[PDB]
Amino acid sequence: SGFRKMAFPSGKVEGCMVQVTCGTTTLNGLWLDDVVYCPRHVICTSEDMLNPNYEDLLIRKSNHNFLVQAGNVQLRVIGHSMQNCVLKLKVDTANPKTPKYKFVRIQPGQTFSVLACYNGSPSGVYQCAMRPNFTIKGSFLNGSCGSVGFNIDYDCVSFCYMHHMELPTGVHAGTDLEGNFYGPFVDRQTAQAAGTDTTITVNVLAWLYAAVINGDRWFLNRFTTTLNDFNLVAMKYNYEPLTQDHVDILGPLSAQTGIAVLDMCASLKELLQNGMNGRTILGSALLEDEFTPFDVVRQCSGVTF
Amino acid sequence: SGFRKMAFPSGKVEGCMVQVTCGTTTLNGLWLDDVVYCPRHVICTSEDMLNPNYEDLLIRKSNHNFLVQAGNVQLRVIGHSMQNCVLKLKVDTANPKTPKYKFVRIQPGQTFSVLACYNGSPSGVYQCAMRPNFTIKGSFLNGSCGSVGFNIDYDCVSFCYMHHMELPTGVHAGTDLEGNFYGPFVDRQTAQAAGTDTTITVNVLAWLYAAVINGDRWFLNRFTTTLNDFNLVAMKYNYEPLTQDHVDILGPLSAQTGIAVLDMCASLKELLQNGMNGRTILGSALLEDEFTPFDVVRQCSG
Ligand SMILES: O=C(Nc1cncc2ccccc12)[C@]1(O)CCOc2ccc(Cl)cc21
Ligand SMILES: O=C(Nc1cncc2ccccc12)[C@]1(O)CCOc2ccc(Cl)cc21
Repeated sequence: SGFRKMAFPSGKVEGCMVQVTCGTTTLNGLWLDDVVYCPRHVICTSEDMLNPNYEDLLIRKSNHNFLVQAGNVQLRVIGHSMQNCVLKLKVDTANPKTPKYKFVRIQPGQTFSVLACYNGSPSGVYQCAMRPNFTIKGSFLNGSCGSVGFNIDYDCVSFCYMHHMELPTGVHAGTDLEGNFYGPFVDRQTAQAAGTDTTITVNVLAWLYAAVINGDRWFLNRFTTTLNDFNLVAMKYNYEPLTQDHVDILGPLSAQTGIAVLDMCASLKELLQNGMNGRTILGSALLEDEFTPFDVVRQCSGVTF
Repeated sequence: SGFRKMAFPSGKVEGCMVQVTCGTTTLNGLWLDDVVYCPRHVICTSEDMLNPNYEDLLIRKSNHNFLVQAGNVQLRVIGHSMQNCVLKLKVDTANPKTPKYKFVRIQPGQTFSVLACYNGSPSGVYQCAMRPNFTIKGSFLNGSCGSVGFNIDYDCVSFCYMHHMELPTGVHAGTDLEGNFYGPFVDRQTAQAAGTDTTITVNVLAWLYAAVINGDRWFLNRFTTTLNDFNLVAMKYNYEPLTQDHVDILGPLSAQTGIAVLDMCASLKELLQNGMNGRTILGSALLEDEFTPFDVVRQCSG
């Protein structure tokens, strides 16, 4: 029993964290094979960050300008190239701790674990969701840039995020491991604002199934709804529309608990229109949306890595 | 900015997780140097359930009865001994991934990361607090026994918990790494009940300081209180009494935010009286008590 926000074991990723220094800027890099990946803004000064020409800045850099440190060993940079907003530093040594990995771009609503680092040293691991507005509600201080988001599939690390910046509202923006930002963000010191956030509906439903699996049933009701009627109500409360794909992925939980997806949707509909009435679900007074249907199955069935 | 429930990176602990099998029971062990630590209840059969005599059961076991598996390598048990509720299996190989470590017994309110394992394989990492009633509100299925709780301050792993059992209410009980249980619990299937849980008051205050550091100030008020008046109100909401030690540990946060401890205590009294009025503090509609004063400083200041 029990339900917790659970991150993937971070060991396979800790073996890849290195420190990258360029001039006065120090941030984190991901050392996979003979390449170190890090945000390209490591090459920026104060004037540069305001209106940067990264192609122009990188062309002026030499390999000896980048100081890469893996533990207490300096790695020698033998090449540099840029792929979108990520800088790729070719090193002479292949990381012997390189796990089986893949670079994956995730969709909003999907979850992943974040290994927060400072000076190439991992300090914390937390689980979070890629918000529908493409920000992550992370916990990052200055120096955390280059920290990565990942999932583990069997024994394969799927790298899906690299931290680049903090928006004025305290939320965070970053890119996939190919340098493409999630969201309408740019890596420059400029007025940027995250769009209005919405609730990840399929995740709330998955978390309601986790509550039923844990014996919390007070919110269940006799009612069912149509997917269209549910979406009309949910959109009114800033909830993401639920697609047929979401109903399908919720199938195993629906079969395990004996509560159809549209039956759980009628409970969610009532929870939205009437509130929780001083009651809690899994010790929470708010509907949780950072557990996907796969996360709930993985936790309530004990899948190991 | 931002505030999250954050676990320590689990890598240093993953390299120590092994699978221990005795008869039909399979659980997890912690392989440090040439010793594998695991709950002693791995030696229990269906008859040694309510009233097992572990000294008697262990004496009947031979080294070849314990099957230790580290990945796809069977480790050879060359000795066995019991220290309280933990079994120590001496193996013929020192774990090369053994980190710098220490065994630490924690107090209620202390937080730690849990590496939940099944069959010696880590499946997730989450963050816990030792509840004032000595249970932990974990997430564990059958087979999770032997999973460990830890803190990583600097290069050193402080092992503070080993999972042994699930109480009838879904909460969990375990021991430190010397086999001493936290709480009035025994490793028997006899009727056991956790005492009524209470909120870790010093941790809520630490979390309110984290919210102020993150710009959430709506709950602040012009009031201060005496420590005694605050404790009288808090106790009515099943909150732990706040001691002078707790006021002292909250000193740095009080200095950083400019809000005295007793001033924040008055804000906490008001929150207990009114509720949140549809507002959240750090994205939460309930007062969070699983962040210690030390966690808040580490996460907010660095
Ligand atoms: O956001 C940044 N860094 C941080 C990233 N995460 C969390 C933080 C928390 C506290 C301070 C800084 C943080 C910047 O390096 C600072 C200046 O503005 C930009 C603008 C664009 C870019 Cl791509 C980076 C940065
Ligand atoms: O609680 C146990 N195991 C579990 C431990 N964690 C989580 C679980 C979840 C679902 C079922 C079982 C769980 C026992 O091994 C069996 C039951 O009685 C006792 C009694 C005493 C002891 Cl020291 C262990 C156990």
